[PDB]
Parts: sequence; C-alpha cells; structure tokens
Amino acid sequence: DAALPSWMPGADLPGYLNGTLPGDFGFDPLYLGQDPVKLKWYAQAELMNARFAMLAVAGILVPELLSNIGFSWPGAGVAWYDAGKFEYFAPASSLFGVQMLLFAWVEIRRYQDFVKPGSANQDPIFTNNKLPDGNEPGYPGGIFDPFGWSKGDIKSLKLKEIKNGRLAMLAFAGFIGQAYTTGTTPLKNLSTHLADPWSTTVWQNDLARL
Amino acid sequence: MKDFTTYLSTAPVIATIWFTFTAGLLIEINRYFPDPLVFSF
Amino acid sequence: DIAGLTPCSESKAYAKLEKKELKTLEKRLKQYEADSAPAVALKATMERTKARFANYAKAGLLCGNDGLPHLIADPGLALKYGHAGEVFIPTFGFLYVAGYIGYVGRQYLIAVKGEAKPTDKEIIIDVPLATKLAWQGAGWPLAAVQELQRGTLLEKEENITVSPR
Amino acid sequence: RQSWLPGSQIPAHLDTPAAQALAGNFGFDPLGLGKDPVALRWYQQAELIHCRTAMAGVAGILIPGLLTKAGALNVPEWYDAGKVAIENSFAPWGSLLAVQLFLCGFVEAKRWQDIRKPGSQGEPGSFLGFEASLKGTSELGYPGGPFDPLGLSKEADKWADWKLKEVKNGRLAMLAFLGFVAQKYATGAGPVDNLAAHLKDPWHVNYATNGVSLPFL
Amino acid sequence: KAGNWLPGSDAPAWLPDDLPGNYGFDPLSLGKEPASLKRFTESEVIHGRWAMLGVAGSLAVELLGYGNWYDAPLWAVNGGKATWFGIEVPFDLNALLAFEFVAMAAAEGQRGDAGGVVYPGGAFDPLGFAKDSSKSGELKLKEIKNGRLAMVAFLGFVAQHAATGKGPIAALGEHLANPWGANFATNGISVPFF
Ligand code: CLA
Ligand code: CLA
Ligand code: CLA
Ligand SMILES: CC(/C=C/C=C(C)/C=C/[C@@]12O[C@]1(C)C[C@@H](O)CC2(C)C)=C\C=C\C=C(C)\C=C\C=C(C)\C=C\[C@@]12O[C@]1(C)C[C@@H](O)CC2(C)C
Ligand SMILES: CC(/C=C/C=C(C)/C=C/[C@@]12O[C@]1(C)C[C@@H](O)CC2(C)C)=C\C=C\C=C(C)\C=C\C=C(C)\C=C\[C@@]12O[C@]1(C)C[C@@H](O)CC2(C)C
Repeated sequence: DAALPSWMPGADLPGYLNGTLPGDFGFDPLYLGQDPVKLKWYAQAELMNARFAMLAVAGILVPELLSNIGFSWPGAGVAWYDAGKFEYFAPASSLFGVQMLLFAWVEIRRYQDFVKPGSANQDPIFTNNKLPDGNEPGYPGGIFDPFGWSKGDIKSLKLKEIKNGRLAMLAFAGFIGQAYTTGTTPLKNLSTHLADPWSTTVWQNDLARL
Repeated sequence: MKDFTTYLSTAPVIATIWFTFTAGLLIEINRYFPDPLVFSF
Repeated sequence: DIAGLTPCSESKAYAKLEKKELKTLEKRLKQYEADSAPAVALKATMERTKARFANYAKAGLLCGNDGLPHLIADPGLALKYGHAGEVFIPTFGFLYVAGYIGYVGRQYLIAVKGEAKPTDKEIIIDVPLATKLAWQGAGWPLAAVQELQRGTLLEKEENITVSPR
Repeated sequence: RQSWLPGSQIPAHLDTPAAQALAGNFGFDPLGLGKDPVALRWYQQAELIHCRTAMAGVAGILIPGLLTKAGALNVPEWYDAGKVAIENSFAPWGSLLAVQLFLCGFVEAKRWQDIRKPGSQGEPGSFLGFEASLKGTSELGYPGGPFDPLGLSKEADKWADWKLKEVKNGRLAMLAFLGFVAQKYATGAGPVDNLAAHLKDPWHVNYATNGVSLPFL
Repeated sequence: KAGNWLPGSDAPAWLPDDLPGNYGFDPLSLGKEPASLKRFTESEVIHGRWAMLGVAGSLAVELLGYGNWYDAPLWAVNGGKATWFGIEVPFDLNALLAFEFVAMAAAEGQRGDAGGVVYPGGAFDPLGFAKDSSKSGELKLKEIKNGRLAMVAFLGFVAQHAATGKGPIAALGEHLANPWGANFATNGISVPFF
C-alpha cells in the first residue's frame, strides 16, 4: 500500500485496492473485491447503486421538503412508501412494462460498454452521433456530460461522486429502516429528532417500541 | 499394555464384546419400543 | 379383505384374546396388595399388553378367525392395501444390515490379505481397521454396485476346482 | 486446502488432480464412496443433477412461499400444491406422470448416453441438425450450448467460481429440501411458517422442543 | 453481412456474409456445424414463408369480417358448414383433413427429395425476379426479413390471444383505444404480479 487515505489510520490495508478506483480508502474487511474480476464488477455495481440511490434520496426528500414547505402537487403529502398505491394516468402495470423495456435497452447498452469498452459509443440510427472515444465503463461522457465537465477536475469529481453516492446509499438504507421501524416519513423523523434529540435516539425509540 | 489390548482384540474377546453390544442394543430397543411386530412408526 | 382376513380392529376374536390375556394378568394381580412389587410388575405388564394390542390394531394388521395378526409377504398386495411395513419394508431394512455385515467382513478380509500373516489378523482382530470399515460400510449398496460394475467383486477362474472340473 | 474437517486426513482419492478439479472438493468422503474414479465421475454427475433439481425445487417452494406470506401470491404449501394443482388441471396425475416420464426419460437417456461416452450425442444425423449443439463441453455435467444462453461459461476467469457457486448453493438446497421434509413431518406447518415460529421464540421453538426429534429430551 | 444485431458484438465466424439475413445472431451457437447450418437456413425460410402466409391470412380473415384466426376452425367442432369469403364449402373436417394430408404429403415429399432446395427458380419464379444477381440477393434479404417479422407476428398472435382472448386487429384496436391501459403489462397473464 501507500500513504493514501484509509478507513482506519494505521490499519494494514489489503493492497489490491491501490487508489485506481474512486473512493479507495481500503475498506474491504470481508475481502469481497479480492479477485480483480469481482472488483471490476463491484466498481460498476457501486457506481450504479450509488447513482440510483442519490436520485432516490433526492426524489424522497425534495418532495417531502416541497410538501412541508407548502407547495402544491397532486402527489404532495403522499409518502415515498405510499406512492405506488397512488393513482396516475396509467396503472403501475404499464409503467413497469415500459420501464423494463426502456431499461432493458439502456442497461444492455451499458453492459455492452462494460463487456467491450468502446462499443456502445454510437447510435443505432444517427451514426453522426457518437460518444467520445477513450471513456471508461461507468463514465460514458459526451451527451452524458453536456455541461462541459471532465476536462480537468475528474479525480476530484469521481471521489465526490462516490462519496455522495455512498452517503445516499446509506440514506436510503436509513429510509427503509426508519419507515419500517418508525412507520413515518424520513424528514418527519428528522423533525422529531430535532424536537428533543435526547429522548428520540434509535436506542430510545426501539426500547420504547418493544 | 500393548499385549493386554492385543488379547482383548482376540476373536473370542472381540466376539463377546460385540455380541454383548448387539444384544444390549436389541434389548434396549425392545425395552423402549416393546413388541415391534411391524414397521409402522 | 385380502385373503378372507379381517382387520384386527374389526375382529372380535382379537378383542377376545386381549380381554383373555388381561383376565389372566388380573387374576394374577388379585393375589397381591395394592402397590406391591408384583402388583407394579403386573400393572406394567397389563399396560404393555393393552398398548401392544392397540398398536397392532392401529398398524392396519389383518387378523384371521383366531384373532391373530397375519402378515402379507407379497409386494403388490402389501403395497396396494398398506401392509408394506409387515414384510416388505423390513425386507430391505434387513438386507441393508446384512449386506453391511457381509461387506464389512469382506473389506476386512481383503485388507488383511496383504499382511505377512493374514491368519493372525483374523484370530486377533485389527480393531482400528475393523472399526474404520464398520463405519464406512454404511454405503455398502453403492460401493457393492460400483464394485460389481468394475468386474472386481468377482474373482475370475483362479478359484480352485476338483479334477472333474 | 479448504477441508471440511481442518485436521482430518483427506482421502487420497479426493486429493488427486482428477478430483481437485471437481467443484466443491472439501475432502468429504468419510464412507469412501468415490474411491473408484469412475464411481466418482458418476457420483459427481449425480451430485450436479441432484443439486440443480433441488435448487429449482427449493426455489419453487420457498420463493412462492415467501411471496404468499407477503401477499404477492396464494400458492398453497408445497405438501398441498399437488392436490390443489391437480384439482384445477386438465389431466389426471397419472397421465401427467406418464407424459412427464416419457419427456424426462428421453432427455435423461440422452444425458445418460453422453455420460457413457462424452460428446456422443453430436453424432451427425441423430437429431435434425440440433445434435450439433448436443456435444456438451470438455467438462461432463456442464453441457453448455443451448443450455447456456447468456454465455457465462465462455470466460475461463469466472468458471471455477461459477462451478463452486452452483455446487454450494445446490448442496445447501438439497439440505433445504431434506429440511422441508423433516420439518413437515415434525411440525405440520410450512417452511416459512417454521422460520417465523423460530424467529418469534427461538429458545423454545426448535427441533429440541418438538416431540419428534429428541424423544429422550 | 447485413447488420450486427448487437452493435459492438463481432460476428460469429461460422455465419458466412453471403447468407441472406446474416446479422451475426447465433448466441447459442446452433449453426456452428455447416450441415446443421444448411438445414437451419432452409427451415428458416420455410418457417418464414409459412408464417408470412399465416399472418396474411389471420389479418385478412379479420380485416374482411370473417372473425379471427383462432375461431375459424370452430366450424368442425361447434357444428359445421365451413366458409371461405362467406362462400360455404362442401367439405367436412375428415374430407379436407385427408386431402390436406395427401396434397401436402405430395408437395413436401417433392420438396424433400430435392435435398436442400430453398430457392427453386422456374415453376416457382414465373415473373422472373430472382436469377442469382444483385436483385436476387437483395430480394432474398427482403424475403427472410419479412419472414422473420411474420414469425414474430404469429408468435404475437398466439401469445396475445392466449393472454387476452382477442384477435390481432381487436387487440390493436384495444391498444389504440388505451395504449397504457391495454398492453401486455395490463393483462393478468404476461407480468406475474400486478
Ligand atoms: C429368523 C427368524 C426370526 C424372525 C424373522 C424374527 C423376527 C422378530 N422377532 Mg423373533 N425370535 C426368533 C427368530 C426370529 N424372530 C428366535 C429364534 C427367537 C428365540 C431366541 C425369537 C424370540 C423373540 C422374542 C422373545 C421376541 C422376538 C421379537 C421379534 C421381532 C423383533 C422386532 C425388533 O426387535 O425390532 C427392532 C427394530 C429395528 C429397526 C432394529 C434393526 C437393527 C438396526 C438397529 C437398524 C439399523 C439402524 C441404523 C442404520 C444403525 C446406525 C448405526 C448404529 C450403531 C447407531 C420380529 C418380528 C420381539 C417381538 O416383539 O416380536 C413381535 C420379541 O419380543 N423374537
Ligand atoms: C438447509 C438448512 C436449514 C435451515 C436454515 C433450517 C432452519 C430451521 N429448521 Mg430445519 N432441517 C434441516 C435444514 C435446515 N433447517 C435439515 C437438513 C433437517 C433434517 C435433519 C432439518 C430438520 C428440522 C426439524 C426436525 C426441525 C427443523 C426446524 C428448523 C427451525 C429451527 C432450527 C432447529 O430446530 O434446528 C434445525 C435442526 C437441525 C437438525 C439442524 C440441521 C441444519 C443443517 C445441518 C444445515 C444448516 C447448518 C448451517 C451450517 C448453518 C445455517 C445455514 C443457514 C444460514 C442457511 C429453522 C427455521 C424446527 C422447526 O420447524 O422449528 C420451528 C424443527 O422442528 N429442522
Ligand atoms: C445516512 C445516514 C443517516 C442519517 C443522517 C440518519 C439520521 C437519523 N436516523 Mg437513521 N438510519 C440509517 C442512516 C441514517 N440515519 C441507516 C443506514 C439505518 C439502518 C440501520 C437507520 C435506521 C434508523 C432507525 C431505526 C432510527 C433512525 C433514526 C434516526 C434519527 C435519530 C438518530 C438516531 O436515533 O440514531 C440512528 C443512527 C443510526 C442508525 C446509525 C447510522 C449511522 C450512519 C450509517 C452513518 C452516519 C454518517 C456520519 C458518520 C454521521 C452523520 C454525518 C452527516 C449526515 C451530518 C436521525 C434523523 C431514529 C429516528 O427515527 O429518530 C426519530 C430511529 O428510530 N435511523
Ligand atoms: C433433488 C432434491 C429435491 C428436489 C425437489 C423437488 C423436485 C421439489 C419439487 C416440489 O416441491 C416443489 C418444487 C413443488 C411441490 O408442490 C411439488 C414438489 C414436486 C414436491 C433433493 C435432493 C436431496 C438430497 C440430499 C439431501 C442428499 C444428501 C446427501 C448427503 C448428506 C450425503 C452425504 C454423504 O454422501 C456424502 C456426500 C459423502 C459420504 O462419504 C458421506 C455421506 C454422509 C454418506
Ligand atoms: C416464432 C418462430 C421462431 C422463433 C425463433 C427464434 C426466436 C429463434 C431464436 C434463436 O435460434 C436463433 C435465431 C439463434 C440462436 O443462437 C438463438 C435463438 C434465440 C435460440 C417461428 C414461428 C413460425 C410460425 C409459422 C411457421 C406460422 C405459420 C402459420 C400458419 C400456417 C397459420 C395458419 C393459420 O392462421 C391461419 C392462416 C388461419 C387460421 O384460421 C388457421 C391457422 C392454421 C391457425
């Protein structure tokens, strides 16, 4: 290893994590990323779960935030764990069908990029359009990077991405756990913790609940 | 006591021990499961 | 209703035999006091008798005109009318154990054939070897089939024979 | 070495190159059933078929069981589903079993003759061109081709671990089916309901506290 | 070689570029052997021609008002008096079944005794459109692509009927009346839980 950051200062890190991935702090106490093929898979899995969890915590909080602020949606005040029972123009059936067809397309595209990097950088129809060569799996760029980032700043930005994404994955785990234990919305849990933080610890609530 | 355990490994002693074991197993099976005319359990 | 045999739960001679045995036991029991050692013994014997009769009638056994349970040896009649636990199931139950014994003894013989004095390993048993083989003889049917298919269960014409073949 | 008993003397027939290539070789052969290499090959095939069949069946037991405990389905218990499915069916269970035995005997006889001679069902002219795709692969029990749509066996990097995952999940699922059977015979409830009853009171709801497993206790 | 079927996936080496309809789609590697591949090349065109005719018929029987493809054979059962374009035909099930056996036996035996023949010019090419030329290759590609589309479409007929119970045009009208409330996801068959 080296003088890189570490999840535990002084700990003898495993070594196969040597900074080349974003957010490398040596945390692999179960040695799940020991084999480089499993590590190449888990890097992309981390990126994907991370980005989807970031989107999810955004779409759970900022609706909750906009509703507690007092804006008007048809879908305001409906909990994130109750938005499926909500009625829309289509039943959830057709929504899952369309979702899975479209995601089959784009996820098989992403998987073709992962299997053979540099392959899915081209449109079916408009071949004038393409993604810039030299990209990595998980970081397509081009039309996925339209606002003009990735020129410099890229290691800083990848570290930022994976840090916010780990935080968001933990936040979604917390949404699930808090909605299963407290049975309420997450920002209302924040409000009940900020009301009196000393009588609303998880220890306190879980002891009172049994 | 290598020679004593060689004696205990002799055909008559081993036969006595093994048949005491088999008979005791059958006797205990017939005490705890008495009168087993048919396989029904 | 297999060979004119009535179930022991419906036969009256079976109940007659039960009450006869119990009458014998209680006529012996009348001689002793309330809780003597003989009284305890005879009450336990009566309980064993009642339990035995209940457990034979519960097992679907067929009875004759004498009220005694008759076993069905035929597979096909035992499996059609639920009498497989009489002779059919214990058949393979026995054959497993008998092939166990034979296979274990065979393996012991074959293992001690290699020693310099194989005869003194038969009057003085190699107990660790014997126990190893006794434990690993639980899979005797599979091992015997696989030794049969290799042609290594049988000896060829190296066995000895009398002069007129 | 990755043994089942770290201090055991592993049998010499499971330390051979021909046996250490087998998936999930932890030296477990206390009865010496695979001392014959041919028997070890045949029993490896038997282990694979049992493990895949048990994986499929135990999934079909506990996944719909979990989904009917969660309301997503109303599948009856696995010890009741045959009667329920045959009372809603187009066929008696006898004709069903006959068609099933014919269709399964065909493919299992093909698998049998491939075990007898590896790569023999690719004898040209046997099927209608499909025999080309029935040669199997270099490894017996891992046929590939039409049985491998996603092409996950064409790596030679994840292949050993794919094997290991298969055989380990399959041994686990075989144990799981044996447990379904024993738990039905000892409790009278479903496997997921057994899990629930154990998770609501583990220290008084287990095999030590039913009247079947330990009659002495 | 016309198309890739998976942009980036390099083509299998056993599928020749001169094969009409070659997109490199053999993930199961069924056509790795040349004789298997020849049989499959003939059978694909045969299945495709039969499926083109079958889809044309299932669409023409409903667009002209004589019911759907599934309910057409229920004159043999459920009574009698077969019809064609409304004209009732004097053949019961047994007579036309036997004549179909005889005629198709003669035809497909004449076809099988020819070995592998998939493009029999002459009596089957009277208007002279294919003479093993640029147009012939292009037309073979067109034929095999319309045949693959028609095979997919007949599989769709069967699945949509087994899920919905409607006809092809009836299901199309249902979908155009409610594209989001009437699709494969909204029936209680295709997707398991909903
Ligand atoms: C060959 C003729 C023959 C036959 C077939 C029988 C058969 C029987 N006799 Mg009769 N008997 C015979 C000769 C015979 N006997 C003779 C010659 C005598 C005079 C000595 C007697 C005197 C006699 C009496 C006095 C009694 C019997 C009884 C019985 C029953 C025994 C049931 C039992 O013990 O369950 C045992 C059940 C088992 C399952 C044991 C099988 C052995 C092992 C344990 C199985 C293996 C399990 C497992 C793999 C082991 C793992 C390893 C282990 C080390 C842990 C059975 C019907 C008894 C009875 O009730 O009859 C109705 C009884 O009371 N017999
Ligand atoms: C495949 C794994 C597996 C799992 C997870 C369970 C789980 C359970 N079993 Mg089942 N069971 C199994 C296999 C399994 N069993 C097998 C193979 C048998 C036949 C010997 C049984 C026979 C059995 C009976 C008779 C009963 C249970 C019961 C139970 C429950 C309480 C545990 C208990 O009493 O000890 C389980 C009993 C054993 C003898 C232990 C067998 C476990 C084997 C060796 C595999 C698991 C060991 C593994 C190293 C650690 C767990 C793996 C897990 C993380 C996947 C629990 C839900 C009880 C119940 O229904 O309570 C509500 C009960 O009465 N089980
Ligand atoms: C993203 C991190 C995160 C954050 C900020 C919170 C915040 C909160 N949680 Mg939640 N929670 C989380 C993750 C998180 N949780 C996860 C992953 C789980 C699953 C185990 C839970 C399960 C859970 C339950 C069951 C309950 C809470 C409750 C609470 C509240 C009171 C705190 C408490 O009692 O201790 C809870 C603390 C933990 C469970 C420890 C998790 C710590 C995470 C993994 C790392 C924290 C990051 C960093 C070191 C510190 C924060 C930095 C930054 C955010 C400022 C508070 C609003 C309680 C509530 O509703 O209050 C009213 C309550 O009953 N949480
Ligand atoms: C195939 C299998 C299970 C298949 C299950 C199926 C099809 C289930 C089907 C269904 O449930 C569904 C889906 C739905 C239901 O409605 C209908 C049915 C039909 C009921 C289990 C095998 C289960 C097989 C088991 C449990 C085998 C265990 C073997 C062991 C432990 C062997 C141990 C040893 O042999 C070794 C390994 C080495 C030796 O040296 C030492 C010893 C100890 C001898
Ligand atoms: C769908 C189909 C075949 C699909 C095959 C596929 C996807 C194969 C895929 C792959 O193999 C490849 C390519 C390469 C491999 O490496 C990968 C896989 C994936 C394995 C055939 C349909 C083939 C369909 C055919 C031949 C249909 C014929 C229809 C007829 C004759 C209809 C007749 C009628 O409808 C009328 C006219 C009037 C009615 O009243 C009466 C009737 C009789 C119902």
